[PDB]
Amino acid sequence: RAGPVTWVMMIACVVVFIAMQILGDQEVMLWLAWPFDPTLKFEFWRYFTHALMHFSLMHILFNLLWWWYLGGAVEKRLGSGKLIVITLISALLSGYVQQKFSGPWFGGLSGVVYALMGYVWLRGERDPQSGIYLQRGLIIFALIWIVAGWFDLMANGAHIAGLAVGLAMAFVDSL
Amino acid sequence: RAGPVTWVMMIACVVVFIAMQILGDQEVMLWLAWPFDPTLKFEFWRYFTHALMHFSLMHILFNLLWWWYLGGAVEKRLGSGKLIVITLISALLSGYVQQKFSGPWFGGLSGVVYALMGYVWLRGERDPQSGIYLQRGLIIFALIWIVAGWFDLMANGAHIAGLAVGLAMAFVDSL
Amino acid sequence: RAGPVTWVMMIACVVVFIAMQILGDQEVMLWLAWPFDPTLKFEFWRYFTHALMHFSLMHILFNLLWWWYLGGAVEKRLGSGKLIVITLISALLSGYVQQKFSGPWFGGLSGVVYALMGYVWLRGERDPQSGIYLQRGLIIFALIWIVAGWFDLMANGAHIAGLAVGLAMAFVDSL
Ligand SMILES: *P(=O)(OC(C)C)OC(C)C
Ligand SMILES: *P(=O)(OC(C)C)OC(C)C
Ligand SMILES: *P(=O)(OC(C)C)OC(C)C
Repeated sequence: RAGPVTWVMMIACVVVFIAMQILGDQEVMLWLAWPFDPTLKFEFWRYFTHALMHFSLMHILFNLLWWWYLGGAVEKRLGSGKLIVITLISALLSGYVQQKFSGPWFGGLSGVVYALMGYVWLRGERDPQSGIYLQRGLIIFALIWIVAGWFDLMANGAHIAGLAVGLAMAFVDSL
Repeated sequence: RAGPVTWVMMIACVVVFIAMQILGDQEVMLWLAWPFDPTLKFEFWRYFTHALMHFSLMHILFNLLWWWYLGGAVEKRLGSGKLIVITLISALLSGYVQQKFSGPWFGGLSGVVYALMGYVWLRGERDPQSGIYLQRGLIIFALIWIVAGWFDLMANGAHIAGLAVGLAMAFVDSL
Repeated sequence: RAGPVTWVMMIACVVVFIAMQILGDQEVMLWLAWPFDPTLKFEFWRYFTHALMHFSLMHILFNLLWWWYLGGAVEKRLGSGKLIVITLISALLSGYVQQKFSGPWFGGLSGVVYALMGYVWLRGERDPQSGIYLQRGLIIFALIWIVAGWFDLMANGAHIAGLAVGLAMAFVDSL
Protein backbone atom coordinates (compact mmCIF):
# COMPACT_ATOMS: atom_id res chain seq x y z
CA ARG A 1 0.00 0.00 0.00
CA ALA A 2 0.84 3.72 -0.13
CA GLY A 3 3.44 4.95 2.37
CA PRO A 4 2.75 7.62 5.01
CA VAL A 5 4.08 10.51 2.90
CA THR A 6 2.28 9.51 -0.31
CA TRP A 7 -0.86 8.98 1.79
CA VAL A 8 -0.78 12.12 3.88
CA MET A 9 -0.24 14.33 0.84
CA MET A 10 -3.39 12.86 -0.75
CA ILE A 11 -5.45 13.40 2.42
CA ALA A 12 -4.26 17.00 2.69
CA CYS A 13 -5.14 17.69 -0.94
CA VAL A 14 -8.63 16.25 -0.53
CA VAL A 15 -9.40 18.06 2.70
CA VAL A 16 -8.16 21.32 1.17
CA PHE A 17 -10.16 20.66 -1.99
CA ILE A 18 -13.17 20.03 0.27
CA ALA A 19 -12.56 23.29 2.14
CA MET A 20 -12.38 24.98 -1.26
CA GLN A 21 -15.84 23.70 -2.26
CA ILE A 22 -17.40 24.84 1.02
CA LEU A 23 -15.72 28.23 1.59
CA GLY A 24 -14.86 28.98 -2.04
CA ASP A 25 -11.50 29.03 -3.84
CA GLN A 26 -10.48 32.62 -3.04
CA GLU A 27 -11.34 32.24 0.65
CA VAL A 28 -8.90 29.30 0.79
CA MET A 29 -6.24 31.02 -1.37
CA LEU A 30 -6.23 33.85 1.16
CA TRP A 31 -4.73 31.38 3.65
CA LEU A 32 -2.71 28.92 1.59
CA ALA A 33 -1.45 30.94 -1.41
CA TRP A 34 2.11 32.07 -2.08
CA PRO A 35 2.55 35.32 -0.14
CA PHE A 36 0.65 37.99 -2.11
CA ASP A 37 1.46 40.91 0.24
CA PRO A 38 4.63 41.81 2.25
CA THR A 39 2.69 41.40 5.51
CA LEU A 40 2.54 37.69 4.61
CA LYS A 41 6.20 37.08 3.81
CA PHE A 42 7.08 35.41 7.14
CA GLU A 43 4.18 32.93 7.00
CA PHE A 44 6.54 30.19 5.74
CA TRP A 45 3.87 27.59 5.02
CA ARG A 46 2.75 29.76 2.07
CA TYR A 47 5.91 28.86 0.20
CA PHE A 48 4.68 25.26 0.12
CA THR A 49 0.89 25.15 0.66
CA HIS A 50 0.06 26.53 -2.80
CA ALA A 51 0.69 22.97 -4.00
CA LEU A 52 -2.24 21.62 -1.95
CA MET A 53 -4.95 23.52 -3.80
CA HIS A 54 -6.85 22.20 -6.80
CA PHE A 55 -9.36 24.10 -8.92
CA SER A 56 -11.36 21.34 -10.65
CA LEU A 57 -12.13 17.65 -10.34
CA MET A 58 -9.79 16.75 -13.20
CA HIS A 59 -7.01 18.89 -11.75
CA ILE A 60 -6.81 17.04 -8.44
CA LEU A 61 -7.60 13.64 -9.97
CA PHE A 62 -4.75 13.60 -12.50
CA ASN A 63 -2.30 15.14 -10.05
CA LEU A 64 -3.28 12.65 -7.33
CA LEU A 65 -3.20 9.72 -9.77
CA TRP A 66 0.37 10.57 -10.81
CA TRP A 67 1.46 11.41 -7.30
CA TRP A 68 -0.04 8.16 -6.07
CA TYR A 69 1.80 6.05 -8.59
CA LEU A 70 5.14 7.92 -8.75
CA GLY A 71 5.36 9.31 -5.22
CA GLY A 72 4.14 5.90 -4.05
CA ALA A 73 6.95 4.10 -5.91
CA VAL A 74 9.69 6.51 -4.79
CA GLU A 75 8.63 6.19 -1.13
CA LYS A 76 8.44 2.41 -1.29
CA ARG A 77 11.68 1.87 -3.19
CA LEU A 78 13.83 4.80 -1.95
CA GLY A 79 12.22 5.90 1.31
CA SER A 80 9.95 8.57 2.72
CA GLY A 81 12.82 11.03 3.15
CA LYS A 82 13.55 11.07 -0.59
CA LEU A 83 9.88 11.76 -1.41
CA ILE A 84 9.83 14.56 1.18
CA VAL A 85 12.88 16.33 -0.27
CA ILE A 86 11.82 16.04 -3.92
CA THR A 87 8.43 17.37 -2.86
CA LEU A 88 9.72 20.32 -0.82
CA ILE A 89 12.22 21.43 -3.48
CA SER A 90 9.92 21.21 -6.53
CA ALA A 91 7.06 22.97 -4.71
CA LEU A 92 9.31 25.85 -3.65
CA LEU A 93 11.08 26.29 -6.99
CA SER A 94 8.11 25.75 -9.31
CA GLY A 95 6.06 27.94 -6.98
CA TYR A 96 8.65 30.72 -7.15
CA VAL A 97 8.92 30.59 -10.96
CA GLN A 98 5.13 30.44 -11.31
CA GLN A 99 4.65 33.52 -9.12
CA LYS A 100 7.44 35.39 -10.89
CA PHE A 101 5.77 35.09 -14.29
CA SER A 102 2.08 35.03 -13.35
CA GLY A 103 1.70 36.25 -9.77
CA PRO A 104 0.77 34.48 -6.50
CA TRP A 105 -2.74 33.28 -7.50
CA PHE A 106 -2.11 29.64 -8.36
CA GLY A 107 -2.14 26.17 -6.84
CA GLY A 108 -1.66 22.50 -7.58
CA LEU A 109 0.52 19.44 -7.16
CA SER A 110 1.68 19.34 -10.79
CA GLY A 111 5.06 21.05 -10.26
CA VAL A 112 5.78 18.17 -7.87
CA VAL A 113 4.35 15.55 -10.23
CA TYR A 114 6.55 16.82 -13.08
CA ALA A 115 9.56 16.54 -10.75
CA LEU A 116 8.57 12.95 -9.93
CA MET A 117 8.17 12.27 -13.67
CA GLY A 118 11.60 13.68 -14.49
CA TYR A 119 13.19 11.96 -11.50
CA VAL A 120 11.69 8.49 -12.02
CA TRP A 121 12.46 8.49 -15.76
CA LEU A 122 16.05 9.72 -15.57
CA ARG A 123 16.77 7.42 -12.60
CA GLY A 124 15.47 4.36 -14.49
CA GLU A 125 17.61 5.08 -17.55
CA ARG A 126 20.82 5.93 -15.71
CA ASP A 127 20.57 3.73 -12.60
CA PRO A 128 18.56 0.61 -13.58
CA GLN A 129 20.06 -1.29 -10.62
CA SER A 130 17.92 1.02 -8.44
CA GLY A 131 14.69 -0.85 -9.14
CA ILE A 132 13.00 2.38 -10.15
CA TYR A 133 11.98 3.27 -13.72
CA LEU A 134 9.20 4.78 -15.87
CA GLN A 135 7.73 2.16 -18.24
CA ARG A 136 7.44 2.94 -21.95
CA GLY A 137 3.65 3.08 -21.86
CA LEU A 138 3.65 5.45 -18.89
CA ILE A 139 6.32 7.67 -20.46
CA ILE A 140 3.79 8.40 -23.20
CA PHE A 141 1.02 9.31 -20.79
CA ALA A 142 3.42 11.34 -18.58
CA LEU A 143 4.31 13.35 -21.69
CA ILE A 144 0.61 14.04 -22.17
CA TRP A 145 0.05 15.52 -18.70
CA ILE A 146 3.32 17.40 -19.37
CA VAL A 147 2.10 18.72 -22.74
CA ALA A 148 -1.21 19.60 -21.09
CA GLY A 149 0.84 21.87 -18.88
CA TRP A 150 3.12 23.46 -21.47
CA PHE A 151 0.35 24.47 -23.91
CA ASP A 152 -2.20 25.53 -21.29
CA LEU A 153 -4.57 22.81 -22.56
CA MET A 154 1.04 27.09 -15.59
CA ALA A 155 3.97 29.28 -16.61
CA ASN A 156 6.27 27.07 -18.66
CA GLY A 157 9.23 28.34 -16.64
CA ALA A 158 7.58 26.76 -13.58
CA HIS A 159 6.91 23.66 -15.63
CA ILE A 160 10.62 23.56 -16.47
CA ALA A 161 11.57 24.19 -12.83
CA GLY A 162 9.44 21.22 -11.77
CA LEU A 163 11.05 18.96 -14.37
CA ALA A 164 14.55 20.30 -13.88
CA VAL A 165 14.48 19.61 -10.14
CA GLY A 166 13.39 16.03 -10.80
CA LEU A 167 16.15 15.61 -13.40
CA ALA A 168 18.87 17.32 -11.35
CA MET A 169 18.03 15.10 -8.38
CA ALA A 170 17.88 11.90 -10.44
CA PHE A 171 21.19 12.93 -11.95
CA VAL A 172 22.87 13.39 -8.53
CA ASP A 173 21.46 10.06 -7.27
CA SER A 174 22.74 8.11 -10.27
CA LEU A 175 26.24 9.17 -9.21
CA ARG B 1 -13.62 -12.16 -14.24
CA ALA B 2 -16.78 -10.21 -13.32
CA GLY B 3 -19.63 -12.25 -11.82
CA PRO B 4 -23.10 -12.51 -13.38
CA VAL B 5 -24.60 -9.68 -11.29
CA THR B 6 -21.71 -7.24 -11.78
CA TRP B 7 -21.79 -8.13 -15.49
CA VAL B 8 -25.51 -7.96 -16.12
CA MET B 9 -25.80 -4.57 -14.43
CA MET B 10 -23.13 -3.20 -16.79
CA ILE B 11 -24.87 -4.63 -19.88
CA ALA B 12 -28.20 -3.17 -18.79
CA CYS B 13 -26.66 0.26 -18.23
CA VAL B 14 -25.01 0.25 -21.66
CA VAL B 15 -28.08 -0.92 -23.53
CA VAL B 16 -30.18 1.69 -21.73
CA PHE B 17 -27.56 4.35 -22.43
CA ILE B 18 -27.67 3.25 -26.08
CA ALA B 19 -31.46 3.49 -26.13
CA MET B 20 -31.07 6.97 -24.65
CA GLN B 21 -28.81 8.10 -27.51
CA ILE B 22 -31.19 6.76 -30.16
CA LEU B 23 -34.61 7.72 -28.74
CA GLY B 24 -33.45 10.63 -26.56
CA ASP B 25 -33.19 10.94 -22.77
CA GLN B 26 -36.77 12.05 -22.04
CA GLU B 27 -38.26 9.31 -24.23
CA VAL B 28 -36.39 6.76 -22.09
CA MET B 29 -37.17 8.52 -18.77
CA LEU B 30 -40.85 8.21 -19.65
CA TRP B 31 -40.44 4.44 -19.25
CA LEU B 32 -37.72 3.95 -16.66
CA ALA B 33 -38.02 6.97 -14.32
CA TRP B 34 -39.28 6.98 -10.74
CA PRO B 35 -43.08 7.22 -10.98
CA PHE B 36 -43.85 10.84 -11.94
CA ASP B 37 -47.66 10.46 -12.01
CA PRO B 38 -50.10 8.43 -9.80
CA THR B 39 -51.13 6.36 -12.83
CA LEU B 40 -47.57 4.98 -12.71
CA LYS B 41 -47.35 4.06 -9.04
CA PHE B 42 -47.93 0.31 -9.50
CA GLU B 43 -45.25 -0.07 -12.20
CA PHE B 44 -42.79 -1.43 -9.61
CA TRP B 45 -39.74 -1.51 -11.88
CA ARG B 46 -39.73 2.32 -11.76
CA TYR B 47 -38.60 2.21 -8.15
CA PHE B 48 -35.36 0.62 -9.34
CA THR B 49 -34.82 1.36 -13.06
CA HIS B 50 -33.94 5.03 -12.50
CA ALA B 51 -30.50 3.71 -11.56
CA LEU B 52 -29.91 2.33 -15.07
CA MET B 53 -29.96 5.68 -16.85
CA HIS B 54 -26.90 7.82 -17.52
CA PHE B 55 -26.83 11.30 -19.00
CA SER B 56 -23.25 11.68 -20.28
CA LEU B 57 -20.24 9.59 -21.20
CA MET B 58 -18.41 10.50 -17.98
CA HIS B 59 -21.50 9.73 -15.89
CA ILE B 60 -21.79 6.10 -17.00
CA LEU B 61 -18.02 5.58 -17.23
CA PHE B 62 -17.19 6.56 -13.65
CA ASN B 63 -20.24 4.80 -12.25
CA LEU B 64 -19.46 1.64 -14.24
CA LEU B 65 -15.76 1.79 -13.32
CA TRP B 66 -16.60 1.93 -9.60
CA TRP B 67 -19.38 -0.61 -9.88
CA TRP B 68 -17.07 -2.91 -11.82
CA TYR B 69 -14.35 -2.79 -9.21
CA LEU B 70 -16.45 -2.67 -6.01
CA GLY B 71 -19.52 -4.63 -7.09
CA GLY B 72 -17.11 -7.06 -8.74
CA ALA B 73 -15.18 -7.58 -5.49
CA VAL B 74 -18.29 -7.94 -3.31
CA GLU B 75 -19.79 -10.55 -5.67
CA LYS B 76 -16.56 -12.52 -5.88
CA ARG B 77 -15.73 -12.42 -2.17
CA LEU B 78 -19.21 -12.38 -0.57
CA GLY B 79 -21.55 -13.71 -3.26
CA SER B 80 -24.06 -12.53 -5.83
CA GLY B 81 -26.87 -12.38 -3.27
CA LYS B 82 -25.04 -9.76 -1.19
CA LEU B 83 -24.46 -7.57 -4.27
CA ILE B 84 -28.13 -7.92 -5.22
CA VAL B 85 -29.41 -6.79 -1.81
CA ILE B 86 -27.01 -3.85 -1.43
CA THR B 87 -28.01 -2.81 -4.94
CA LEU B 88 -31.78 -3.09 -4.44
CA ILE B 89 -31.76 -1.25 -1.10
CA SER B 90 -29.49 1.67 -2.10
CA ALA B 91 -31.36 2.21 -5.38
CA LEU B 92 -34.73 2.33 -3.62
CA LEU B 93 -33.65 4.54 -0.73
CA SER B 94 -31.38 6.94 -2.62
CA GLY B 95 -34.03 7.08 -5.34
CA TYR B 96 -36.74 7.97 -2.81
CA VAL B 97 -34.64 10.68 -1.14
CA GLN B 98 -33.59 12.08 -4.53
CA GLN B 99 -37.20 12.32 -5.72
CA LYS B 100 -38.33 13.84 -2.42
CA PHE B 101 -35.94 16.78 -2.71
CA SER B 102 -35.68 17.21 -6.48
CA GLY B 103 -38.52 15.32 -8.15
CA PRO B 104 -38.64 12.13 -10.28
CA TRP B 105 -36.43 13.33 -13.18
CA PHE B 106 -33.10 11.71 -12.37
CA GLY B 107 -31.06 8.59 -13.04
CA GLY B 108 -27.74 6.91 -12.41
CA LEU B 109 -25.87 4.15 -10.62
CA SER B 110 -24.08 6.47 -8.18
CA GLY B 111 -26.42 5.96 -5.21
CA VAL B 112 -25.47 2.29 -5.50
CA VAL B 113 -21.78 3.04 -6.01
CA TYR B 114 -21.72 5.22 -2.87
CA ALA B 115 -23.32 2.33 -0.96
CA LEU B 116 -20.62 -0.01 -2.27
CA MET B 117 -17.99 2.56 -1.26
CA GLY B 118 -19.38 2.88 2.26
CA TYR B 119 -19.87 -0.87 2.57
CA VAL B 120 -16.45 -1.96 1.30
CA TRP B 121 -14.59 0.62 3.41
CA LEU B 122 -16.41 0.01 6.70
CA ARG B 123 -16.25 -3.77 6.20
CA GLY B 124 -12.47 -3.66 5.63
CA GLU B 125 -11.83 -1.62 8.77
CA ARG B 126 -14.14 -3.56 11.08
CA ASP B 127 -13.95 -7.08 9.63
CA PRO B 128 -10.47 -7.47 8.06
CA GLN B 129 -10.79 -11.28 8.30
CA SER B 130 -13.44 -10.92 5.56
CA GLY B 131 -10.89 -10.43 2.78
CA ILE B 132 -12.68 -7.28 1.67
CA TYR B 133 -11.30 -3.74 2.08
CA LEU B 134 -10.85 -0.37 0.34
CA GLN B 135 -7.14 0.40 -0.20
CA ARG B 136 -5.75 3.76 0.94
CA GLY B 137 -5.17 4.97 -2.60
CA LEU B 138 -8.70 4.08 -3.66
CA ILE B 139 -10.21 5.67 -0.54
CA ILE B 140 -8.86 8.98 -1.85
CA PHE B 141 -10.35 8.56 -5.30
CA ALA B 142 -13.67 7.27 -3.85
CA LEU B 143 -13.83 10.48 -1.81
CA ILE B 144 -13.42 12.42 -5.05
CA TRP B 145 -16.38 10.81 -6.83
CA ILE B 146 -18.21 11.34 -3.50
CA VAL B 147 -17.25 15.04 -3.34
CA ALA B 148 -18.21 15.36 -7.01
CA GLY B 149 -21.67 14.31 -5.88
CA TRP B 150 -22.02 16.45 -2.76
CA PHE B 151 -21.01 19.76 -4.39
CA ASP B 152 -22.79 19.19 -7.71
CA LEU B 153 -19.41 19.36 -9.49
CA MET B 154 -27.75 14.73 -6.80
CA ALA B 155 -29.58 15.81 -3.65
CA ASN B 156 -27.11 15.37 -0.81
CA GLY B 157 -29.81 13.61 1.21
CA ALA B 158 -29.83 10.92 -1.50
CA HIS B 159 -26.05 10.93 -1.42
CA ILE B 160 -26.24 10.32 2.33
CA ALA B 161 -28.90 7.61 1.86
CA GLY B 162 -26.61 5.80 -0.58
CA LEU B 163 -23.67 5.97 1.83
CA ALA B 164 -25.72 5.24 4.92
CA VAL B 165 -27.14 2.04 3.45
CA GLY B 166 -23.63 0.85 2.60
CA LEU B 167 -22.43 1.70 6.11
CA ALA B 168 -25.46 0.24 7.91
CA MET B 169 -25.06 -3.00 5.97
CA ALA B 170 -21.30 -3.21 6.53
CA PHE B 171 -21.99 -2.54 10.18
CA VAL B 172 -24.52 -5.41 10.47
CA ASP B 173 -22.19 -7.80 8.62
CA SER B 174 -19.22 -7.05 10.88
CA LEU B 175 -21.34 -8.37 13.75
CA ARG C 1 6.65 -3.94 -21.83
CA ALA C 2 5.17 -2.51 -25.05
CA GLY C 3 6.60 -3.89 -28.30
CA PRO C 4 8.32 -1.75 -30.95
CA VAL C 5 5.17 -1.24 -33.05
CA THR C 6 2.87 -0.40 -30.13
CA TRP C 7 5.60 1.92 -28.84
CA VAL C 8 6.52 3.69 -32.04
CA MET C 9 2.89 4.43 -32.87
CA MET C 10 2.50 6.14 -29.47
CA ILE C 11 5.66 8.23 -29.97
CA ALA C 12 4.54 9.29 -33.43
CA CYS C 13 1.12 10.33 -32.12
CA VAL C 14 2.64 12.39 -29.32
CA VAL C 15 5.20 14.13 -31.49
CA VAL C 16 2.50 14.92 -34.05
CA PHE C 17 0.18 16.12 -31.29
CA ILE C 18 3.05 18.29 -30.05
CA ALA C 19 3.63 19.69 -33.55
CA MET C 20 -0.10 20.42 -33.65
CA GLN C 21 0.05 22.51 -30.46
CA ILE C 22 3.04 24.52 -31.71
CA LEU C 23 2.15 25.08 -35.39
CA GLY C 24 -1.63 24.72 -35.06
CA ASP C 25 -3.96 21.94 -36.23
CA GLN C 26 -4.57 23.16 -39.79
CA GLU C 27 -0.86 23.74 -40.42
CA VAL C 28 -0.26 20.07 -39.55
CA MET C 29 -3.34 18.81 -41.47
CA LEU C 30 -1.89 20.47 -44.57
CA TRP C 31 0.91 17.89 -44.43
CA LEU C 32 -0.61 14.78 -42.88
CA ALA C 33 -4.28 14.83 -43.96
CA TRP C 34 -5.95 12.52 -46.47
CA PRO C 35 -5.29 14.06 -49.90
CA PHE C 36 -7.59 17.09 -50.17
CA ASP C 37 -6.50 18.15 -53.68
CA PRO C 38 -5.55 16.10 -56.81
CA THR C 39 -2.02 17.54 -56.69
CA LEU C 40 -1.64 15.53 -53.46
CA LYS C 41 -2.89 12.15 -54.66
CA PHE C 42 0.55 10.56 -55.11
CA GLU C 43 1.78 11.53 -51.63
CA PHE C 44 1.03 8.00 -50.34
CA TRP C 45 1.72 8.70 -46.67
CA ARG C 46 -1.50 10.78 -46.61
CA TYR C 47 -3.55 7.62 -46.93
CA PHE C 48 -2.24 6.59 -43.51
CA THR C 49 -0.96 9.65 -41.60
CA HIS C 50 -4.46 11.04 -40.91
CA ALA C 51 -4.54 8.47 -38.10
CA LEU C 52 -1.64 10.15 -36.27
CA MET C 53 -3.44 13.43 -35.57
CA HIS C 54 -5.43 14.16 -32.43
CA PHE C 55 -7.51 17.25 -31.73
CA SER C 56 -7.84 17.29 -27.93
CA LEU C 57 -6.22 15.83 -24.84
CA MET C 58 -9.04 13.32 -24.33
CA HIS C 59 -8.93 12.29 -27.99
CA ILE C 60 -5.30 11.16 -27.93
CA LEU C 61 -5.48 9.83 -24.36
CA PHE C 62 -8.36 7.41 -24.91
CA ASN C 63 -7.07 6.33 -28.31
CA LEU C 64 -3.56 5.79 -26.91
CA LEU C 65 -4.89 3.99 -23.82
CA TRP C 66 -6.83 1.52 -25.99
CA TRP C 67 -4.05 1.18 -28.52
CA TRP C 68 -1.58 0.60 -25.71
CA TYR C 69 -3.60 -2.18 -24.16
CA LEU C 70 -5.00 -3.87 -27.30
CA GLY C 71 -2.21 -3.18 -29.79
CA GLY C 72 0.20 -4.08 -26.99
CA ALA C 73 -1.50 -7.46 -26.43
CA VAL C 74 -1.76 -8.31 -30.15
CA GLU C 75 1.94 -7.54 -30.71
CA LYS C 76 3.04 -9.53 -27.69
CA ARG C 77 0.82 -12.55 -28.30
CA LEU C 78 0.61 -12.62 -32.13
CA GLY C 79 3.59 -10.60 -33.32
CA SER C 80 4.49 -7.17 -34.66
CA GLY C 81 3.54 -8.13 -38.22
CA LYS C 82 -0.08 -8.80 -37.24
CA LEU C 83 -0.34 -5.41 -35.50
CA ILE C 84 1.17 -3.71 -38.55
CA VAL C 85 -1.34 -5.24 -40.98
CA ILE C 86 -4.43 -4.62 -38.83
CA THR C 87 -3.21 -1.05 -38.43
CA LEU C 88 -2.51 -0.39 -42.11
CA ILE C 89 -5.82 -1.87 -43.30
CA SER C 90 -8.12 -0.18 -40.76
CA ALA C 91 -6.44 3.21 -41.24
CA LEU C 92 -6.82 3.02 -45.02
CA LEU C 93 -10.40 1.75 -45.05
CA SER C 94 -11.81 3.82 -42.19
CA GLY C 95 -9.95 6.81 -43.62
CA TYR C 96 -11.50 6.26 -47.05
CA VAL C 97 -15.04 5.87 -45.67
CA GLN C 98 -14.59 8.89 -43.40
CA GLN C 99 -13.44 11.09 -46.29
CA LYS C 100 -16.23 9.82 -48.54
CA PHE C 101 -18.96 10.94 -46.15
CA SER C 102 -17.35 13.96 -44.48
CA GLY C 103 -14.35 15.06 -46.53
CA PRO C 104 -10.56 14.90 -45.93
CA TRP C 105 -10.43 17.07 -42.77
CA PHE C 106 -10.18 14.46 -40.02
CA GLY C 107 -7.65 12.54 -37.95
CA GLY C 108 -7.26 10.05 -35.14
CA LEU C 109 -6.31 6.53 -34.15
CA SER C 110 -9.87 5.43 -33.34
CA GLY C 111 -10.59 3.63 -36.64
CA VAL C 112 -7.59 1.46 -35.74
CA VAL C 113 -8.66 1.10 -32.10
CA TYR C 114 -12.14 -0.07 -33.18
CA ALA C 115 -10.48 -2.64 -35.44
CA LEU C 116 -8.38 -3.85 -32.51
CA MET C 117 -11.55 -3.99 -30.38
CA GLY C 118 -13.42 -6.04 -32.98
CA TYR C 119 -10.41 -8.25 -33.64
CA VAL C 120 -9.49 -9.00 -30.01
CA TRP C 121 -13.11 -9.72 -29.02
CA LEU C 122 -14.02 -11.98 -31.95
CA ARG C 123 -10.68 -13.80 -31.71
CA GLY C 124 -11.19 -14.52 -27.99
CA GLU C 125 -14.68 -15.94 -28.53
CA ARG C 126 -13.87 -18.05 -31.58
CA ASP C 127 -10.23 -19.02 -30.94
CA PRO C 128 -9.75 -19.17 -27.13
CA GLN C 129 -6.69 -21.41 -27.61
CA SER C 130 -5.00 -18.29 -29.03
CA GLY C 131 -4.41 -16.71 -25.62
CA ILE C 132 -6.06 -13.51 -26.78
CA TYR C 133 -9.46 -12.25 -25.58
CA LEU C 134 -11.39 -9.16 -24.43
CA GLN C 135 -12.45 -9.49 -20.77
CA ARG C 136 -16.09 -8.90 -19.83
CA GLY C 137 -15.31 -5.71 -17.93
CA LEU C 138 -13.32 -4.29 -20.84
CA ILE C 139 -16.01 -5.26 -23.37
CA ILE C 140 -18.29 -2.82 -21.54
CA PHE C 141 -15.80 0.03 -21.65
CA ALA C 142 -14.88 -0.74 -25.29
CA LEU C 143 -18.57 -0.40 -26.13
CA ILE C 144 -18.52 3.02 -24.49
CA TRP C 145 -15.66 4.41 -26.61
CA ILE C 146 -17.53 2.77 -29.54
CA VAL C 147 -20.83 4.44 -28.62
CA ALA C 148 -18.94 7.71 -28.13
CA GLY C 149 -18.02 7.37 -31.78
CA TRP C 150 -21.38 6.34 -33.23
CA PHE C 151 -23.42 9.13 -31.61
CA ASP C 152 -20.83 11.89 -32.02
CA LEU C 153 -20.68 12.26 -28.22
CA MET C 154 -16.68 10.25 -37.07
CA ALA C 155 -18.90 9.06 -39.92
CA ASN C 156 -20.54 5.87 -38.70
CA GLY C 157 -19.65 4.20 -42.01
CA ALA C 158 -15.98 4.74 -41.07
CA HIS C 159 -16.77 3.47 -37.59
CA ILE C 160 -18.23 0.34 -39.19
CA ALA C 161 -15.24 0.01 -41.54
CA GLY C 162 -12.89 0.09 -38.55
CA LEU C 163 -14.90 -2.58 -36.72
CA ALA C 164 -15.55 -4.68 -39.79
CA VAL C 165 -11.85 -4.92 -40.64
CA GLY C 166 -11.11 -6.08 -37.09
CA LEU C 167 -13.92 -8.65 -37.28
CA ALA C 168 -13.09 -9.87 -40.79
CA MET C 169 -9.46 -10.37 -39.78
CA ALA C 170 -10.32 -12.12 -36.50
CA PHE C 171 -12.70 -14.28 -38.49
CA VAL C 172 -10.00 -15.32 -41.01
CA ASP C 173 -7.49 -16.03 -38.21
CA SER C 174 -9.90 -18.26 -36.30
CA LEU C 175 -9.94 -20.51 -39.36
P1 LIG D 1 -0.27 22.11 -11.92
O1 LIG D 1 -0.93 21.57 -10.67
O2 LIG D 1 -1.18 21.71 -13.14
C1 LIG D 1 -0.90 22.16 -14.43
C2 LIG D 1 -1.00 21.03 -15.40
C3 LIG D 1 -1.88 23.21 -14.82
O3 LIG D 1 -0.25 23.67 -11.93
C4 LIG D 1 0.75 24.47 -11.39
C5 LIG D 1 0.16 25.80 -11.04
C6 LIG D 1 1.42 23.91 -10.18
P1 LIG E 1 -25.36 9.53 -9.51
O1 LIG E 1 -25.46 8.49 -10.60
O2 LIG E 1 -24.20 10.51 -9.90
C1 LIG E 1 -23.94 11.66 -9.15
C2 LIG E 1 -22.47 11.79 -8.91
C3 LIG E 1 -24.41 12.87 -9.89
O3 LIG E 1 -26.64 10.42 -9.44
C4 LIG E 1 -27.79 10.15 -8.70
C5 LIG E 1 -28.95 10.83 -9.35
C6 LIG E 1 -28.11 8.70 -8.55
P1 LIG F 1 -11.43 8.58 -33.96
O1 LIG F 1 -9.97 8.84 -33.68
O2 LIG F 1 -12.25 9.07 -32.72
C1 LIG F 1 -13.64 9.07 -32.73
C2 LIG F 1 -14.17 8.48 -31.46
C3 LIG F 1 -14.15 10.46 -32.86
O3 LIG F 1 -11.94 9.45 -35.16
C4 LIG F 1 -11.89 9.10 -36.50
C5 LIG F 1 -11.88 10.35 -37.33
C6 LIG F 1 -10.72 8.26 -36.89
